[PDB]
Amino acid sequence: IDQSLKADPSEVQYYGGYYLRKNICKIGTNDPCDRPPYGDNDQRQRMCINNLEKLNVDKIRDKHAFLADVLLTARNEGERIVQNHPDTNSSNVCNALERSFADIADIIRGTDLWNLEQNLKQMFAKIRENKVLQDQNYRKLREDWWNANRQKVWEVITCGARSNDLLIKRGWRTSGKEKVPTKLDYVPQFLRWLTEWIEDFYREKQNLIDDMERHTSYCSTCKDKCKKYCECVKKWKSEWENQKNNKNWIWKKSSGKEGGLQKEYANTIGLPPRTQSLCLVVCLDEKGKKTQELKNIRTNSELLKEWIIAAFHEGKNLKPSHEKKNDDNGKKLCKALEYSFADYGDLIKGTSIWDNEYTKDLELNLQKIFGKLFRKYDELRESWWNTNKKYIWLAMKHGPTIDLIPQYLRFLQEWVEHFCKQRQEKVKPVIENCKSCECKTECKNKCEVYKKFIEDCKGGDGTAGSSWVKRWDQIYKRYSKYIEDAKRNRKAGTKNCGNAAENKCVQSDIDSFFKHLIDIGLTTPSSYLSIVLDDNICGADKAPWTTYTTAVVVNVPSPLGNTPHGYKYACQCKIPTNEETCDDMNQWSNDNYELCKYNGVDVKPTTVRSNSSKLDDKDVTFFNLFEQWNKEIQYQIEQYMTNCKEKCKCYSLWIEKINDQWDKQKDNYNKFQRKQIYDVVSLSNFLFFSCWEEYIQKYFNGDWGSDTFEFLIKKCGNDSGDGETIFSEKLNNAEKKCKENESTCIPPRTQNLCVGELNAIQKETELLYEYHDKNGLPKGFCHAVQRSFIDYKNMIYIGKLQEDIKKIINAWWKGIEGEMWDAVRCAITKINKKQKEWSEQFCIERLQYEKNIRDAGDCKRKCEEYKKYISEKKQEWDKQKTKYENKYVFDFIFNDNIEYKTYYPYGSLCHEKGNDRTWSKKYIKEGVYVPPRRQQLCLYELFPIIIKNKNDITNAKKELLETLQIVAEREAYYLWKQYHAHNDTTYLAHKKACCAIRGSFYDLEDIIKGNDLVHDEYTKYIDSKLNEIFDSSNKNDIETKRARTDWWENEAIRQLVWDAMQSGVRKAIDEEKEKKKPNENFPPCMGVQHIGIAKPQFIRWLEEWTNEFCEKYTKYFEDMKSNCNIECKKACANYTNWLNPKRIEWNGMSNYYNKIYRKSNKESEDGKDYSMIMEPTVIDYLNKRCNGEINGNYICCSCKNIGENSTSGTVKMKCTEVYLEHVEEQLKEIDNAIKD
Repeated sequence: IDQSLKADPSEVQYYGGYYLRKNICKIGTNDPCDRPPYGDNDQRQRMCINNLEKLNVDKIRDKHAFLADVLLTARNEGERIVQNHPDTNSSNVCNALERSFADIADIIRGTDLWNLEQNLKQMFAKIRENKVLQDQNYRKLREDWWNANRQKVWEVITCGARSNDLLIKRGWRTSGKEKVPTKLDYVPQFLRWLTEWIEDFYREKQNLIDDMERHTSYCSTCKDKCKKYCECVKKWKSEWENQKNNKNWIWKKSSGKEGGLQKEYANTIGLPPRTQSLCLVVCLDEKGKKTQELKNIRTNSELLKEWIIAAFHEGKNLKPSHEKKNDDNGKKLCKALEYSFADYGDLIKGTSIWDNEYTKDLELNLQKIFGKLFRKYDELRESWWNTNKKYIWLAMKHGPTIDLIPQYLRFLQEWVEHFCKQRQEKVKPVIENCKSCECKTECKNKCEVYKKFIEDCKGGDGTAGSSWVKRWDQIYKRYSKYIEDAKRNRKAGTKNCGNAAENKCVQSDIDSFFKHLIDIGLTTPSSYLSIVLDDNICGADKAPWTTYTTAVVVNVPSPLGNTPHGYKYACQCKIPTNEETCDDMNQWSNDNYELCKYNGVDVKPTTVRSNSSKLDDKDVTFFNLFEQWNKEIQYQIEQYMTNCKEKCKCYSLWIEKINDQWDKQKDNYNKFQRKQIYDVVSLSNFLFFSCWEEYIQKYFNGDWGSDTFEFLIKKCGNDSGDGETIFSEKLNNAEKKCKENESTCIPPRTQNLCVGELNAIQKETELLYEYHDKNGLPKGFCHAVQRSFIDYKNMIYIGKLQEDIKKIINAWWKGIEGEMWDAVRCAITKINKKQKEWSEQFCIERLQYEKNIRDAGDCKRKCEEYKKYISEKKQEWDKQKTKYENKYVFDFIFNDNIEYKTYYPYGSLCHEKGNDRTWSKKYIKEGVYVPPRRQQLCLYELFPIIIKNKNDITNAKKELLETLQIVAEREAYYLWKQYHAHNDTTYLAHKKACCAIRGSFYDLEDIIKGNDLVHDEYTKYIDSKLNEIFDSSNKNDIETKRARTDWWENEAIRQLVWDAMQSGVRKAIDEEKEKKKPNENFPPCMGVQHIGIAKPQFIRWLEEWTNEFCEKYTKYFEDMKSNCNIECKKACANYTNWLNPKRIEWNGMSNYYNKIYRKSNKESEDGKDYSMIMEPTVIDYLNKRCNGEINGNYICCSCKNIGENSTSGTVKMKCTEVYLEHVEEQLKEIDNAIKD
């Protein structure tokens, strides 16, 4: 069967993967194919076949690897024949490529006339081992296998060729004047060699007659030389032979005679009618006798004359008859002339994206003309335009301008200008005839006509068949593809001129231009249009292109909206109530349940109904919804307790919404308790547990004293069941928050104070100023008197005075404190007339110690004293950090690891990656959660390196790189030592290990690239110092971030760090002898050195979140299914207590995605580009990513259920009864067995 011969190298996971799918353009036998110009051996048989020459058939995975090897030996010859075939006529480069393809056919099928054949024979023999002898050395097997994979190898040999070709898929002209267009390989190879030879020798004869023109000596030496070889090649005959109409926007592909787009640009941008109606050289009918415009042209002057006269006729065709009285006519005619000039320029240059009946013909004609004119020199055509664009432009303006812009962008600008012309024409009635503040009868239809124009499925009178919205999607798709191609490329940086768009200084190609657009921050078409488009072209309404608008919700830019920006609430003149304004937040909504349903997830009918403890379908659904509601709202209140009048108004409406939602839920739970207990706990005992389990779900992870048990009493319950007042108190606090906002080890000095009696506290502030004095104040004077205030107010060997003052005797103390503040201010004035703290002291002392160390010659003395000082202060900090981190619930300087004391006595060091960490949003600089892998990155050894390089940059690019290598190696080693453990002796273990190591490497790269989203106290200081390392104190955007990116990308470092990662995992593999496991080789998922670009951190964290969520969901679901008495209560409680935080994280990251889904540097709140993200909803994004199997390089997540994350986050029946039994048990525990 044919399907038993067709192969796809994208199938083979790895070689000796998911990269040869749609990206075969750049692709067992480890030997590279190397062996070059065309026609050089005339003094064709020798070709790039070296890869197959050393074919090691032993290490081969079916025929797919063989096809990959053939694809490699075809690509490495196509890319080596495209750039080494001198003809200046792509119709012959095409021929060379097709003849190489035909020679690959012959090599594979064994028909090659001239060690290769043995390897191919054995390969086909082992393929036959895989339909056994149903398709001699397997001649017919070879023929059938070729005829099965004939198309793939052709589209791989034709890749990399210039987007403008003549007979190759990248520009197959029909020449009538998805398949292989040549079908040449079926010709016998002797005939193909004879044709190749005659083409070569006669193109060389043409080159000879050009260089040696017919019109002083040796006027026929080369002619007789060529004739001598023409007689000497007689063996081809008697020797070797015997041995054997107002146009509309097309938007569609070029279907033969009709106009439209060229392929790879079809349905990407529409052709303006002017673009299609452009007068051209061929369309230039001058006189009835066509001879003048026919025949051919001789010199550059004739070509320039044709282009000048065509431009003049275009300008004549581009001016209106009466110009409508020349009032409107003005800048519009000049703009149209500019676009025509640009189109002329890009079609002379040959980088046009539109096609036509005559465009393909004239482009080949221009290639031929430019070849025959500039014989003694692609770049010639662009230079000729850049030199001769002045004359044609001035001819155009008689019927230059900066037009070094990609034709895609100009087409986008013209299409959007037309769209805004129509928009303004149909928005103006709304602006004047209607009004925001005829009240309901005129504005209604004046906005409904606008809606009919906008949501028109036929795309009004601009786009030809799809809605403006759908066509804008095709715009964003193509623009983001351009941006991605510009990002991946490396040879596209600005040219040496010895940011304003420059001609040559700023690099000069499409890729160079898009790299410049990335540099200035325009990575999305909306921002680019907000730049190029002039102000007020879409209406008297200020609807920006960067601000977007909304059973399907479409999120599209403001101009492509159903209603004008601002009139969205005056379309029907609806009440401008603060309610709909506050939407610019919550997500919820008598023997009935007033169910507060999450928008989308409604009531879920339980199907598995068995013997129940009076728990009905509706009761279980309500309990599920209540648990979700009081896990989400109880968190939103604390997350929202932390133009402002509008914010407080919206916030008051928000707290009212939560108040009446809770009022609904109170009655709902009362009904639930009644219907449960009449024939169970209450809100007082549920919300209590719902808080307590937090401490059990965060630091205890599953179930089973002094500074935490009291914290739990003060957090919720107050030693009893008071769930009602736990939540009401925080409701009141949140309610008053914005109203109040709008209303707007002991230190030594504690030893001695102003208690001389045992100027009351006034002599202390004088002696303290005297001590600190040895803006009219020394450094940190206010802090000392502040702590003196704290000590004095806490007061009202030391115990005697507090006891005596207590025997003397708190609003009186408050009055004293106020009078004391007044007296201290008076004391400050009197002094002017005559004219934690331990951390601060330790930091200033350590800075002094660093100065002392750098001031050195007896360096061991000061370093030893520094080390013993740290050792002495360790006891003080041991009792210091806990009391301000355990009571409330830097690290390297007092890291207690032994290996720290071994390697690093200067206050690697990595260790096993504990799996106890969870997802938290801390140190981000909103709504993004840090994965534990990022939280556990090693940066310990980067800290002393940074400290040592104070006021030193010589070692900044030298020592820090070595530290980067060391830390990356240790990170990879420890990740592998913990992820291979996850599944001992399993393939998927090392796959997930590779995924995590790649993620860690990407996060390490982004610590040194742009702004690491996470500002962890290690990376915070690291970036705070290495933005000054690469700084000259000029700027903070181009001086620092661009230089840092150039350091990471172009320096003798990305590859070094990845090689450190590989070396770490190799060390892990070699140290797996105690695991008694095969340490033969390292998994080839780390084999790849170049691993691809890094997508933005939020997207990678989204992928990691999806992977972890789906793996833990499968684990917990299987646990709870296998167990469904203590065996199943644990599974159910674990599932719910893991699902609710994941639902909150899902909602937060979904909101963040919704506000960054297609934004950019100029649009998103952070200066990070998210243009490559292209899906409307996070579910839609993960549906096409987290579906297949993990490969370890590109895919980092696999999931069983993909399109119901929103429903899975809220929901299977008996789980409620076991959860209530668990609640009652944990209650009889925490309320009686721990009470005190």
